Amino acid sequence: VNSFSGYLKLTDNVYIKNADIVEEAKKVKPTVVVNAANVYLKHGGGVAGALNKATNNAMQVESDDYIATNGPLKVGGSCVLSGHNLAKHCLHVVGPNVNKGEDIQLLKSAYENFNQHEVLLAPLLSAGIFGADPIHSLRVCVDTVRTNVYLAVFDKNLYDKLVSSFLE
Ligand SMILES: Cc1ccc2[nH]c(C(=O)O)cc2c1
Repeated sequence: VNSFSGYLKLTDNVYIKNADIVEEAKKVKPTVVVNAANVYLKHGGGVAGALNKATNNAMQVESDDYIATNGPLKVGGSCVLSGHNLAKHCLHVVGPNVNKGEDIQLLKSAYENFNQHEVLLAPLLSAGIFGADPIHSLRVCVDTVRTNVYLAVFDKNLYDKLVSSFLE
């Protein structure tokens, strides 16, 4: 149904809301939720752990089956697997983990995976355990994504800093 409500429109195609991505998925019933994935689709932490828990581990079981046959993703890459109870599809997208020395330049490749989907519910890529500057990630999102992206930021203080930064 893609019933996004209460978003702030930043650009013609980028929207943001102070919200929990799991509660947004349940409310909105998106066609596609983006996972903040790692290359082995091991969803023990970060947004990936929250999504997986909300699928009662179905996302991890599917991901383990996928990886054993298909091999890992690349940093900046993606795959499309089931959205389970959260969405029709899950676009697993690997942003660079700058806490572990990966190239922040790959955040552009990471966001280019969104352009194959008309509308997405998504987290800010490379935030949290991936260690990237969120203000930078929002800029790369706005510069790179052409399709409609609805970003969910749960931390209110970070949300407020992102909106204040974007309106400068
Ligand atoms: C949760 C869920 C499941 C199946 C779904 N299909 C669609 C669609 O856009 O056709 C959205 C959606 C959301």
